[PDB]
Amino acid sequence: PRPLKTTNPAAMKRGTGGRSSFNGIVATVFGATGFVGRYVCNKLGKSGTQMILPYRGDDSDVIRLKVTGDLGQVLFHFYNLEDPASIRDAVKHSNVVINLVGRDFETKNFKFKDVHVNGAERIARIAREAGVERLIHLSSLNVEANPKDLYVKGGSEWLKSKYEGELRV
Amino acid sequence: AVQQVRPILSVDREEARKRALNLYKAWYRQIPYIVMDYDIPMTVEQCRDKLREEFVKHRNVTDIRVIDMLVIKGQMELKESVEIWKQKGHIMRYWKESQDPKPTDFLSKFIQGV
Amino acid sequence: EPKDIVEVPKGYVYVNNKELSMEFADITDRAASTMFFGELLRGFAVTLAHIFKEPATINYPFEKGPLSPRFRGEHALRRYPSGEERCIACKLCEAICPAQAITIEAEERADGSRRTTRYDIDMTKCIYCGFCQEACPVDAIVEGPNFEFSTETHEELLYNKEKLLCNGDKWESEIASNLQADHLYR
Amino acid sequence: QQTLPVAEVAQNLPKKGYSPFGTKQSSVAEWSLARLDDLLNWGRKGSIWPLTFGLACCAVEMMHIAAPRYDMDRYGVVFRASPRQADVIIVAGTLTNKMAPALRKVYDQMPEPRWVISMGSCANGGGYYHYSYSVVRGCDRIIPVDIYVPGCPPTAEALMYGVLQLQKKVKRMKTLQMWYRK
Amino acid sequence: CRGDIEKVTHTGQVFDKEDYRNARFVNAKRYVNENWGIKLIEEVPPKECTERVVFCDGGDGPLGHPKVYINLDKPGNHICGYCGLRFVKK
Amino acid sequence: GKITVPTAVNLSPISGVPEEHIRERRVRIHIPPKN
Amino acid sequence: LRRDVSPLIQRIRAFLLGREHNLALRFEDGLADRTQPQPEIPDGPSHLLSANYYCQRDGRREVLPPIDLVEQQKQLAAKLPTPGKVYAWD
Amino acid sequence: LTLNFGPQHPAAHGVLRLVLELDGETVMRADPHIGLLHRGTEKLIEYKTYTQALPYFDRLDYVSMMCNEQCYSLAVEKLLNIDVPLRAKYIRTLFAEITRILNHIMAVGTHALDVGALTPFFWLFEEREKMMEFYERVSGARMHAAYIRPGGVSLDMPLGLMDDIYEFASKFAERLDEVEDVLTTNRIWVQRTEDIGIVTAEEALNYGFSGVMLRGSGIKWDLRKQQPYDAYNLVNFDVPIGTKGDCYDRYLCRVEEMRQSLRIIDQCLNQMPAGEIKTDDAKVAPPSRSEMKTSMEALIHHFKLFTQGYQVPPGATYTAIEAPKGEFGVYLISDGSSRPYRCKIKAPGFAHLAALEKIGKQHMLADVVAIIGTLDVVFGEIDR
Amino acid sequence: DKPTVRQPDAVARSHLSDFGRYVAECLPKYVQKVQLTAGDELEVLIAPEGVVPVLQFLKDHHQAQFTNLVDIAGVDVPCRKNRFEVVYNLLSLRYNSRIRVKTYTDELTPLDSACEVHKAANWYEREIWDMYGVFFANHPDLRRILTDYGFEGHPQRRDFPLSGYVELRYDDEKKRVVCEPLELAQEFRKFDLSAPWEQFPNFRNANP
Amino acid sequence: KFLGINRLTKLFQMVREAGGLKQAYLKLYRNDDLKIGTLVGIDKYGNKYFENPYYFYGRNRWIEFAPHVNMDYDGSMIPAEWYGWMHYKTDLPPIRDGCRPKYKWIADHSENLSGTKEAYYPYSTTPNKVEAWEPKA
Ligand SMILES: NC(=O)C1=CN([C@@H]2O[C@H](COP(=O)(O)OP(=O)(O)OC[C@H]3O[C@@H](n4cnc5c(N)ncnc54)[C@H](OP(=O)(O)O)[C@@H]3O)[C@@H](O)[C@H]2O)C=CC1
Ligand code: SF4
Ligand code: SF4
Ligand code: SF4
Ligand SMILES: [Zn+2]
Repeated sequence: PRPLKTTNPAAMKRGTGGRSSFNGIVATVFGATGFVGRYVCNKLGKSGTQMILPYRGDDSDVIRLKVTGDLGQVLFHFYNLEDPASIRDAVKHSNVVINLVGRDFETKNFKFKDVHVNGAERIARIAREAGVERLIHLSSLNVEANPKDLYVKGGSEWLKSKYEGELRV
Repeated sequence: AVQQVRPILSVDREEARKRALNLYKAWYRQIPYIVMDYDIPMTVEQCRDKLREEFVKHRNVTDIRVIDMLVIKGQMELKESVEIWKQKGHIMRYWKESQDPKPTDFLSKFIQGV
Repeated sequence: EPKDIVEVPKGYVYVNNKELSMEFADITDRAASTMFFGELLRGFAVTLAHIFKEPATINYPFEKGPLSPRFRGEHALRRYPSGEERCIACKLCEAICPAQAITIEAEERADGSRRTTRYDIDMTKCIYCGFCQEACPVDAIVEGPNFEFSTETHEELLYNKEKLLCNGDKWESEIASNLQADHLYR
Repeated sequence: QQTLPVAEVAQNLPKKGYSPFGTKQSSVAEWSLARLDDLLNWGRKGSIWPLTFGLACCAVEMMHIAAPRYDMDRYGVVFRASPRQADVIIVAGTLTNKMAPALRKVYDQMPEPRWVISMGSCANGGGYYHYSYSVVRGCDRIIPVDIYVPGCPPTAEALMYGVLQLQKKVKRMKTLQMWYRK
Repeated sequence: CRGDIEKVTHTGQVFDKEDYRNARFVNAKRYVNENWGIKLIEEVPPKECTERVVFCDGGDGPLGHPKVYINLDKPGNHICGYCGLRFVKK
Repeated sequence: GKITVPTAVNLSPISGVPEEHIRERRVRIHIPPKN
Repeated sequence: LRRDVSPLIQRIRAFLLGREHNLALRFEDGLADRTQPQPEIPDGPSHLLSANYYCQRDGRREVLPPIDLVEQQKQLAAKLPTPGKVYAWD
Repeated sequence: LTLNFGPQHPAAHGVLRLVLELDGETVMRADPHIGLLHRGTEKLIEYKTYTQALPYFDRLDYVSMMCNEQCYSLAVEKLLNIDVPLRAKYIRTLFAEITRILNHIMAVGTHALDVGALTPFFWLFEEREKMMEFYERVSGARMHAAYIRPGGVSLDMPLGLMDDIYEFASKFAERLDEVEDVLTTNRIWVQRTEDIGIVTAEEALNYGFSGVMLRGSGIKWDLRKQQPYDAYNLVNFDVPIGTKGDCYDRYLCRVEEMRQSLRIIDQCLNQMPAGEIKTDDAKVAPPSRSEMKTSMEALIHHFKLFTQGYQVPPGATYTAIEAPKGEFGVYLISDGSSRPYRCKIKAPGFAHLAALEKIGKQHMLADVVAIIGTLDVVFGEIDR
Repeated sequence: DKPTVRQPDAVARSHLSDFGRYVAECLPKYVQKVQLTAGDELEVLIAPEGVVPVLQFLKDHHQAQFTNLVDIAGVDVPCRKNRFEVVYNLLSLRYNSRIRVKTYTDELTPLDSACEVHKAANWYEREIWDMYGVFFANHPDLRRILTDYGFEGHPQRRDFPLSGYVELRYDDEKKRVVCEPLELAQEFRKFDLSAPWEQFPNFRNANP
Repeated sequence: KFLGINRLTKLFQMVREAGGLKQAYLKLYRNDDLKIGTLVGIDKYGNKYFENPYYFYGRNRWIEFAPHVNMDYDGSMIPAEWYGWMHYKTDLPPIRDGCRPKYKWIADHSENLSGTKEAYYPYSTTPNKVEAWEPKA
């Protein structure tokens, strides 16, 4: 018997399943401006899920996601990955946190460890401290503890970073 | 239980079935031009399967004026499909895209509230 | 003076009814207007004379164009001079609202008044027609002078009771002046 | 809200300046990217070219900012017929069910950056045909909208107020600072 | 901390801390009117009258509420149902 | 030029009603109550 | 006074226009006053206190159902006909 | 070459989809696709009362506002057997003529933008903004005034409105002459407007043409004189009649309509009676606010007529007045309740646009652009 | 004197009454009933088999040149056996008059197209077909003129809902404007504006 | 004068009335046209309202906003009492008109706060209607 958290009858599941309905899920899709984020935002908005949607860059890269949900089901929030208080402000009223934060190349501000390892662990521990019921995190298929190079030297840092980030999550 | 009315586009059920077969023949000939001239994900075989499904959906009807009404609306949709007035979104309205399949069992409808 | 092709009656006026002139003076005049662009010269002169005219550009937003005391803008909820809110929850405005933007939910207050618990106007649904202020028995709902209330976000145009009461508090002087200068017309 | 500052209080306040970021950046590269973004936003807000997208009555007021009294041309604003050459699309009218793929295709062929102004109650929220069988309930379900101009036929001062609010949004755009912090 | 979220309105409404609907106020201000009508109508004094029936207009004639007549034979304060002004007979 | 038809027809295919509304909706025929 | 050019540019503009130019923009002295005294609306025909009954002037209740023109001749009987006067539009 | 003059295209009014088949520059076929601005007006009228369905007509043909409100008001008044006062008749006549000039300014500016001369568009839209300021003074909105009501007008005229209308109408004729100095008898405008879209008399009679399309071809039919309405029989004016039936004769007829509307405006400001604005049947018109806040029967009638509409007797009528586009008709059928059972709108632009398939054949592309420029179509009332 | 009551025009009453008896005498096969309504408007109530031969007659006769056809109007009254009625409004410029020709039509039963008589019926008879499903036989092309290309159903029937059955929204997965079942954010508030007291005693027994 | 030489000294006295040449430069850079007018009003917020009937209608009255803000001005800085004066509803300024209420509960004017972190966001104003049952008590 799985118990309910708050039993607020303005917060339970209602409706048939369109945009105007509510399925009792408050999603916080981190990195929702990306490739998987667009499809998961439209799939969440077609069912009636309110999304908080924290964005890091400009508002023009994230303002296209207002057409996925209904009125009031789409929010926006400015955050940095190194800043923990903004993440705690983002996930303080949520029960489902979806983590799509990842980067295929090293950046001058964020390395692989600063995105996949440290950032996902920080998001997971902030969501655990904020009372989030469920967290969804994405990794790679071929993650190993010590993955070997095949063609390029210095490769498979991404797979090791995703495996270490999954272990810290 | 019998009234005398003015026939619309037919005088007998065999003639109405023959004109429905004309409609199906013209739709079947217009399938590969619809797949070619529209930017739709559905292929030729999927379009033919959808055409067969929409015909066997209306298989159940019996009345001459009702089946002639269906033939008239089908020819109007076909004329909207030969001359390209419908869009790629109007063609893909036959396949129920962006719609979650509603369950038929009582337990899933009881959990979801339907 | 060219002759009439069709005889013009008393109650009508005819355009392109003149005969084409065939005397040599009019043919030479039309020929010189064709060859030397005389009518185009008149059009160019009429065009060039409007450069020297005063520009009608009213230089927004330092200088704003004329309005009227009857002007329909942002809906707002007024108050009595004593301070009690005017809206007695009588729901003629929602009954008369043609786009059905107004939603009213009313309960009895602690002292026994009729005043609302919910008064919402969807300004994305409101057509600014002014039927609510005519159908208001007290002068509660009113069309304020404000029209510079463009919003960045769709939900911010869903006006609550507190937003309408804040609009009534903010715009009370101009609304009261317009209602003082306009009540005898209505 | 906030109370607008009294002139006794406001005389002690310093001048705001043109830049919303301020000239108090620490790094010289951050300051250079801030001034480059200020110049880029000045060039973008100095000329936005809206598209001739007039669906219904609201557009009769849209030509009234073309009109000599209000004169949109001294704000960088001039109409362009082709969607490639245009920055802004002004949804001025009633978006219907047959109008939806045309508006979506015209918006998708427009090149990015793309700011959208919803002009009028039919453009945002559906309005006076909100319960109609063949009217889309606002254009926010199809095209992402940055400015929403409220009036049923917006006065032309209010449409130009939406244009100035879009210019303030364009002046507040942070691209190179976000690139430095990405 | 922000004190504009937990502040109650004049309709007795506040979003509690376990509600999901307070996430809409993390980037926008919650608008609560500080001019309540109850205190602003309790602040005015009652009007003393000598005649048995009185009329309340609420202000100016065409700019006030429709005219009502209140009977002041019962002891106590009689409240106008339109404006909320209280009359009393000595 | 007249034909023979039954007087009871079914106009549910030629109308715009979907299957999910024609298969499970109950219609109440009633006199409305006096206030 | 009015905001206008010097008379040289005035005569150049009047020569290029081909007519005597009048100003196309309104001015404050050439317009009506924005503030103005309150009006009184005159009463109509039925605002008299005496001899006004509604049934004598009842517009909605004098509407009858349409007359069957075939049966009107049958119940009243117990130059070709035109639907109107001839208008010459030529 | 199949081609779409789609809704983006500026010669189209923003929702017209002309699917045209072209052999070179000539137009072999032209099928107009409409209903891109269909908003379901007639489905939405039946769920609302009469005074709630009054602002639909402002949005139907939106360059003829007061004419549409006048036509709906005459429909409801003919159903109710209610006679408006003379001051209301003169106010509605003056605002219908102001509306006629506004519509023909929009027609001339749109046709000149489609042909190419973009200067008289702004030259006349300054004048159009001055009349929209007049609408704003009299009602409170620059357009969709909601000012003409069944039973008269909603509000009285403000003081000193005619003291601005007279100065404006005195100044309008020089602007008219300045427009004809650049548009009339310019040879390029003649080459884009002469012998183009020739409509014969039997064409306009059989194809349901009305208004200027009747009077371009030579038919002397003006509905303000044949079937008079709202003090149009107490004013005197001339009717512009064309001969050739091309775009030039229709353009000259429209500018001559703007010229004759000035003398109708002059007569309306010259004679205006001092009296009431609404009919005094308080069960069909809302009472004054002083009577509503003072008397009991006026408060009851204000309450009733602003909750559930006035009971129109059951019956059918079809009124039709002279719109600036043509003949604007309301077929209003009432079942005796507070809501109309049926309100069918005859727009003249629908019947004008229905002959575009025959007129546009064997014409060029700029010919067809000038034809929609001279057809004077507004697709809000066409799509209804 | 009553100045708040509209006075009828007697010269538009006598001429229209004589013409109504004239058109009842000239066409007894099709005309069932002619009636002069309040507001001085003449209605002719024809059989559905006489749509073309009546509207041709009023087009081409010397005593009735109703050469202009302003509008064809469909009214859906679902109580009757033949639910739709079709109203042709004709204007006579020569005699300066108007007539209304009304017929009854069911959705399955076709109607004669007046496109051979008046060419405005090329489009107006499409519009009723787009809004009621009244099939007009021997029409040039009977297409869908006002509603969307993928629209299923006729919207102006009283058995059709006000908000429709479906809505449209942009799907960025399919990259197109897709069709969804209807869910309104705020429902249409149906107001019960019914009069419990009758106000017209002249229309009490107007049904037989 | 016939030629128009006397408008040059009007431009010169515009420059001197602006406060110099640099102040006239920043007045022309900020206010899009240079004008002279009688100072009618000064707000509590620091705006200045000038009127001069020499210009035509629609341009004879202008606001110059408070000098603590540059480039962030908009049309919502005008308060409620001067809104009818700037929009030609009345011809009476609040310094002469006494018809304005000036009540105690009148809130001060605020600009359009949309697009910032302090804008208005709607919410349900009624409390909860259905009260649930708590197994406790
Ligand atoms: N081929 C694939 O797509 C595969 C993906 N995955 C995993 O799936 C997940 C999602 O992938 P996908 O959407 O396709 O990739 P993207 O790179 O396209 O999206 C990543 C998202 O995270 C944001 N982001 C990136 N770096 C940071 C940072 N340092 N701080 C905060 N936000 C940041 C991006 O924002 P912005 O808009 O600024 O770029 C973007 O919204 C990732 O975890 C990835 O490792 C695994 C296997 C295969
Ligand atoms: S009509 Fe006026 S008093 Fe009545 S409910 Fe509406 S706003 Fe309140
Ligand atoms: S102005 Fe009209 S649309 Fe707006 S709230 Fe009032 S009645 Fe409704
Ligand atoms: S919002 Fe109002 S003015 Fe604009 S298109 Fe709709 S009805 Fe017309
Ligand atoms: Zn009181």
